Amino acid sequence: KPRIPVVWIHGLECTCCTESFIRSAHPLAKDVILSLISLDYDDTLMAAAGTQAEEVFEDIITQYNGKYILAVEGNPPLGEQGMFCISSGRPFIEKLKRAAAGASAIIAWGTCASWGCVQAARPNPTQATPIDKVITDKPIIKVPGCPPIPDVMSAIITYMVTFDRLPDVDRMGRPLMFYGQRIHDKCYRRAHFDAGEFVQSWDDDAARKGYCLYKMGCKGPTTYNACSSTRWNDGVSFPIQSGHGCLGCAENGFWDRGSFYSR
Amino acid sequence: PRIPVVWIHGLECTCCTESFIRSAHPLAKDVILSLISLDYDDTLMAAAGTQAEEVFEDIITQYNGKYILAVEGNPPLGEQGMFCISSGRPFIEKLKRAAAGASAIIAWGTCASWGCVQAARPNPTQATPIDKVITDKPIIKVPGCPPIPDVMSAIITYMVTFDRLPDVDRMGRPLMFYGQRIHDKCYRRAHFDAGEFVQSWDDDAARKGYCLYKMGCKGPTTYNACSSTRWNDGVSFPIQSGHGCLGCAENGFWDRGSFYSR
Amino acid sequence: STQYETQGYTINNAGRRLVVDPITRIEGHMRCEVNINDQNVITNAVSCGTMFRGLEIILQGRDPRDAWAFVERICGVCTGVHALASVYAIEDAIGIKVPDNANIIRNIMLATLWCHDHLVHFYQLAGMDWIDVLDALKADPRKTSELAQSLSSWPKSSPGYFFDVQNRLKKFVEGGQLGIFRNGYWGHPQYKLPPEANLMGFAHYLEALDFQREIVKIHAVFGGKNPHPNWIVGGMPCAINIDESGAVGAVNMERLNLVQSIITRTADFINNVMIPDALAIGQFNKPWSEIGTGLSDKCVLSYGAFPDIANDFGEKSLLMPGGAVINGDFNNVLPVDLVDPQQVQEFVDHAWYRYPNDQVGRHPFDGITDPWYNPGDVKGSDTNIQQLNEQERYSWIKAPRWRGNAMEVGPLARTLIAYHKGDAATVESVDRMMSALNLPLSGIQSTLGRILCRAHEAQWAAGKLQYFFDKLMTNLKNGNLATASTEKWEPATWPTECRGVGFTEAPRGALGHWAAIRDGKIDLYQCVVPTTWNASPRDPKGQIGAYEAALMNTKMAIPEQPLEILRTLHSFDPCLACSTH
Amino acid sequence: STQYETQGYTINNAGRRLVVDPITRIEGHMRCEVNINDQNVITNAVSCGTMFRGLEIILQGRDPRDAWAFVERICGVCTGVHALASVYAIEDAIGIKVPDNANIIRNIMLATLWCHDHLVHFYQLAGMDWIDVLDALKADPRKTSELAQSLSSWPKSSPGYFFDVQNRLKKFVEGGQLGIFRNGYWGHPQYKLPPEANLMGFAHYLEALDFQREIVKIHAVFGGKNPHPNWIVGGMPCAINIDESGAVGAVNMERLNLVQSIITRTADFINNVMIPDALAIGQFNKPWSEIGTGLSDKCVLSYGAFPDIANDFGEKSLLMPGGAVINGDFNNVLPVDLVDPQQVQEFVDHAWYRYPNDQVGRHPFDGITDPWYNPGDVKGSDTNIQQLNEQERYSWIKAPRWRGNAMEVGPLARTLIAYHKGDAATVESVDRMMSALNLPLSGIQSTLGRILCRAHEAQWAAGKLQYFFDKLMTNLKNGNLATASTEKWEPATWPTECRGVGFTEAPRGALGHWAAIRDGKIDLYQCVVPTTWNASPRDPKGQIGAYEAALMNTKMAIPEQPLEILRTLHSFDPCLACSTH
Ligand code: SF4
Ligand code: SF4
Ligand code: SF3
Ligand code: SF3
Ligand code: F3S
Ligand code: F3S
Ligand SMILES: [Cl-]
Ligand SMILES: [Cl-]
Ligand SMILES: [Mg+2]
Ligand SMILES: [Mg+2]
Repeated sequence: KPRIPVVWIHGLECTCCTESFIRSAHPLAKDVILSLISLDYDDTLMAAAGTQAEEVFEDIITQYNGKYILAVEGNPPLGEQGMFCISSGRPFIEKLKRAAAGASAIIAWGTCASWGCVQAARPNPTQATPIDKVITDKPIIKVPGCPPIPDVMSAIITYMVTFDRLPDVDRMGRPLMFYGQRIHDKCYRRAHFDAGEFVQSWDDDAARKGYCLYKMGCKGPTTYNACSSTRWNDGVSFPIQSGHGCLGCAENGFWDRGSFYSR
Repeated sequence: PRIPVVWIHGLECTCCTESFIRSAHPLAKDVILSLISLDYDDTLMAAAGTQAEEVFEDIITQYNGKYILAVEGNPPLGEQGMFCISSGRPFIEKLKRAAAGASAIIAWGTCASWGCVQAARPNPTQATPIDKVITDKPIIKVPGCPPIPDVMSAIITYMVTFDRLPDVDRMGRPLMFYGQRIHDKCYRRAHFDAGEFVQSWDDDAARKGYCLYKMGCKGPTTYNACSSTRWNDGVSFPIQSGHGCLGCAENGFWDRGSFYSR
Repeated sequence: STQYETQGYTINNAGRRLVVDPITRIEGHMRCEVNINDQNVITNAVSCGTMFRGLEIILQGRDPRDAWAFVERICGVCTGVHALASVYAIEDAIGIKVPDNANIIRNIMLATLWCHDHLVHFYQLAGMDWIDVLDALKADPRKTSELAQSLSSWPKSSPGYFFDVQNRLKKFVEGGQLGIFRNGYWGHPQYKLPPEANLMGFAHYLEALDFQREIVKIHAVFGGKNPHPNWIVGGMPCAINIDESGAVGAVNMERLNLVQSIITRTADFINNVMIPDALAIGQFNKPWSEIGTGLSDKCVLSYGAFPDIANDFGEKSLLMPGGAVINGDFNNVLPVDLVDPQQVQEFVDHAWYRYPNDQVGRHPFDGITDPWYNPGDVKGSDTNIQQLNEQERYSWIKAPRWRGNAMEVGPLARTLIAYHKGDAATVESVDRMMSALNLPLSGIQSTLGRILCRAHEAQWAAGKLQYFFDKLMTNLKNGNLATASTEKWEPATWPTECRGVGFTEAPRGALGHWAAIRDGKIDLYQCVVPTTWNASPRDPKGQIGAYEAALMNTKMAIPEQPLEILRTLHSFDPCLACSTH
Repeated sequence: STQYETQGYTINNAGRRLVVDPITRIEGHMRCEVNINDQNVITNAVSCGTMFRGLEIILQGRDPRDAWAFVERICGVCTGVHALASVYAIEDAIGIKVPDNANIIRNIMLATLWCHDHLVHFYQLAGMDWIDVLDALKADPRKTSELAQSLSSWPKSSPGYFFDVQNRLKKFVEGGQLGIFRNGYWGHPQYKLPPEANLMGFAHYLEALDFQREIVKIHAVFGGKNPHPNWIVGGMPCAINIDESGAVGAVNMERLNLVQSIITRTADFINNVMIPDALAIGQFNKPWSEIGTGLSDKCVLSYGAFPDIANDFGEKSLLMPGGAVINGDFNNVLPVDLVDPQQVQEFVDHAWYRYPNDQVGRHPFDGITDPWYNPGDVKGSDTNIQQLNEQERYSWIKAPRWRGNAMEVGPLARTLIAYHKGDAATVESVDRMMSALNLPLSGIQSTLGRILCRAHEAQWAAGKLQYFFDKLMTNLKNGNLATASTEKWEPATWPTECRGVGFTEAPRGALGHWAAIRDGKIDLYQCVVPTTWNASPRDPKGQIGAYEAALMNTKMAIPEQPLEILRTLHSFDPCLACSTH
């Protein structure tokens, strides 16, 4: 049984979403790559470089035109004619558009591809722009977070393969399954919020008992993600559980909503 | 040398021993091989019958005053104690002999701590918790039916590493894991606060993870670590999988009315 | 002393009496007594359950919806199976049908339990009867690696690994703190593995102790926790949401992924570690294919389990066959009906209970649990038993019989029933197994055979786990998400008076709960559990149960060291808390 | 064409020009061009960072307490190291001292990152330059097992395992969907492993891809998540409570038990899989001990890392030594000072940035990040680079120099510095390693050497992880629980104007953040990152950086298949997002 072809491209990014993907505990990234999909192009992991990598790219998007999923990590910069991000000597945006033209659907991994993320924070030196402002004629699934949760990434992939359909999305294009509710709506410290039991300074007695981080700047009340339920790294923790407020990292523009430590 | 531990079993279902072997960190293997000397344990030991009685006697004599005694289950006072018979005598005689030599006693589970299911009405056997029989030794109560595997192992590692008993509340439960209620750290609390409740099984509320209070959840009166530490290497806990807390770490939880009434 | 004949045995209590109390490496409390003749052959065997809690009494007056939680605490080893029997019984009483996904998930819970329980029994409970742990210290690590590699594709077979395991054991015993190995039977002449096989087995003991914790993550996903997961009358409480807002609050794709990853790992361990180890024990201990037969060549019983058609407990639905064989007639697998008062009955003439007439058996719908500790004329006193009196009351276990026959239940029993009903998978698996050992099919009817069948069933169950998961996913792909039926949740909807039977095949055998509901409350709740069958005391005819029969005629090399008694008893995987409840 | 001399090289851009764009199996975006002579030997090498984001610009005007979170997103591969440098820089500016447990935990975070990052680089990034994956399909599984068992005690070495791995690969490739193996260099004459070694390596590639996910569980415990864990100015947010009510809300004994279990597994994997594999790559590729030396015999730089005395960044505290060697004089390790304006400076005469005077180098406290895309004539157009013009501006990477010298940073640099300072563990480890390969000490100064040192460091870090954990537990046993200092958390407590330097050794080399705070906000934030050093373009003297130097003089077998270029560049573990920030 042929595996679904996936082309994974990288714009301006820090590679955290690729790193998150390989952290997947179930299915293991190994098993995704060997058994679930055909990861046919991926700068971070592929053997071929340079002209050989260009040949793979061109062959896959031609042979599987209309039939591959395009995964995009990072974003294109509009500044300097696009030459803030160069691939094969030309603007990354050209490779994005060419890849997007042949895709059946596009997964925008991370807050970078979804919204802009850190490079788009004020004053956005490069005019970094999210994928959906450039590609306007394809289904785009936004999977935001900096990075998204590893097992969320793999669960979205498995859903698409198993059910042969895209996940249903909210009005922003985020999968309902993992972005339908706020962090604060499933936070295990909510009892403390409800009771006015707050950490007021780091490592105070409240902090040592797991009191709410709202007065420390937690953005859980405005942030949609699965961190408080599905959690991180095979359920080991999430930001709040280890004592830091949510930064709001799955939400558009989160770097520019004031200090992480103001409420 | 590793700290000697004598683990005895009264009336029980062996859920606490099973829980212990589920430990993810440290692995029960490593606890047994490297952290303690598990010197008597009916469930796992090679020796049976007279050979098992010799181990029991040798260990409690040679290490008198120096072993930890773990107790799972409880003694029945009915029928002169012969609802639970070991080496042809009442179990309670073995409990008392073991307790007399122990440096400290760990009462694993709601059985040993409080009575659990056999003590529920009408308590046919007159099952009685350890602390009502042994009155002159430190008893650390580790309740739950059973307690959480990594709680059990964390208590053991604390005792070995820090060379001291955990600090306890007024009921003898370790503050570290029993200091707060389930409901004080429950991830569905937002829904409780909002009046967002499951009203019947598999309704739309249940499918979105709403609060189980109206389905009988006893989280608000139950002290344990299930909603934070969680179960089976953090995989789940009762509420996360859609069932209200039964209250299983609390004295008398079987006899507080239906599990499905508020 | 007396002597009488029953079931082809001569029961003779002359001769030296041996007592094994406590029996260890079992769940709960058991005492066993035997008489041996001058040739150190067992001529009498006495099985005694030494504990009782009274769940059947405790359950009176409870809400039927709560019953599963109470009876789940019958046992923590076979955890979940009493909950399953309970919900089946209450649903049968009230007239509730659950949705297909709830049934599939229940089947997953039971298959998961079979895998876990069988695995742990094989290594942690029975294993040390076959593997001489101390002899592992004499092995050559390379020859151990060669042995392992000849038996299996399992990766973990390097000489360095076996040397590391061996050094870990050496360090463990070096201080003289032998722990669970202290005062064992090591060196007994019945230990027949070579040192390399002992080191392989001991390594596997450790791997299994570690790995077993992973299997029950499946229980944690659908049931919240293990031990003692949660269930409901009407289905399961683990609501499913794959593609809607709030899936983070339910069984979603990530939770299902976790389940699939465990299932694959579980199958792999069972198939490449437990299976070849069971075969290896077989290869080095073939004489035990003729020891401990007991009732397994005469009378065997299965109720059947794993209904594949939701709410249909008939023959076409059950994936694990039911049926009864008596008189050694394996050509006539007889149908079992748990409502028929002439079929299952319990006797208490040799048990610590009262009946109005103790010479007759009571079907569980007429069951009585009125405890009466009355050991009569023991050698010793009623609080200091030197010798039980098997001519009178001698156990907390009731004596079940089927149409008056004493039956063996459990993996060997099921395997025989399925084999002889013509279940193709079972025939194939048994045939291939006995062929690899160069033993006739009759070699399964033995203590060795009980062990081989337990490994076979672990492999069977791991395969069924994948089958059930695939069915659940197929329903989800079709938009069929339902996990509970709640139209009869409220007591006002129930019949004023009704009764029901819930049955299944627990790891140790045929399990039944019989419940009567009246005016919204439990009016009667009687359990007959698999170790109640196997560990049964005698009946008014003097007929012996499965353990006592299997122990009959057994040679002991060293009377003071009951290795042969432990081997046979452990082969049935005794659950004494279950037996007495 | 032109030719000039620098650092012992002849830089000559006559001859055929080869372009490799994109460089894959790196983080981020890189282009490399070379010229080769008629003997297919590289005579010119050109390193180009093809991305920029501008974090130094974005950081202006931010709250200094927030800075760590921004700069952490410089890179997701070396995740955490920028956060560590930031909190160090901010604490140095303000005058904050953290509690001992915070320092210990920080050191745990960094050691965990070194373990994880070095492991993934070895297999997933560099490994396929050395292992011919397709040739694994020709291997004999028994001979593979034999090889593995000769090299290591690692358990997973059975012939069946290797056959199963091989069969998985066969089935993967059979339908033509080669995925990440498509259009690789397989069969190139520089692949020198025998088929058995290629199957062993590939199996390990898979085992490492799996195992790596477990190492970062340590970051999840202390830092909430990985990638991109959380930190605070003043310590760490992961408050500790061992023995008081509410330990369920904090780092407690169970959470520490989790960390210990990960540490043990991480050491075992590194020591028994990665280490023997690195040695085996060495044994089969000894000629690469003389290829890619570059600057490693001339100029190497370490800032030092892992302060063991909290808040003391001096020589007696740093567990990983700092120092600089220039002119090949390894007898005089020189002290580094990151405040000295004559030491670290960055040039942009060959980079896409504006300075008022591009012939001078700027220390980071006088740093300027004013992007200027100006490639001049590139044989195409501004949006179509056919050939960079290395006589003018050719990169988004600034050119750092130390006292005007071009330096190499990273594992090989640090190893050389520590060796030549007389660190005993380092001397012993390097001597034993080169002895086992029958190579002189100089063999480390090479592309092969970079890989060997990276493995060595992973082993070093795994050992330091335990050491740090034990130090944490010792404080906890003594009742010292503190994890944060908050005396200067509030901006009203800060100097109106102050500046600070935060430095460490990231997996790829020497990392520094220079920050200036004015009126409660970041006034300047400049980063010089290890790949900025290594991937550096040229300076006003035409001096070449570490990558360009290492590529010089290298023979290519097949010009169109740049395997030799990839091998050397990958040996430095290029992080282009880091380099450009
Ligand atoms: S910690 Fe954050 S998400 Fe949790 S209750 Fe408090 S504010 Fe809400
Ligand atoms: S589910 Fe139970 S414990 Fe959780 S918020 Fe509701 S009532 Fe409280
Ligand atoms: Fe870090 S790529 Fe994996 S979203 Fe925030 S940086 Fe972007
Ligand atoms: Fe763990 S033995 Fe199981 S019943 Fe409730 S604690 Fe008791
Ligand atoms: S910072 Fe991000 S990782 Fe989750 S808890 Fe908040 S959305
Ligand atoms: S039933 Fe028990 S296991 Fe925990 S969630 Fe409630 S205390
Ligand atoms: Cl954004
Ligand atoms: Cl109780
Ligand atoms: Mg009964
Ligand atoms: Mg910079």
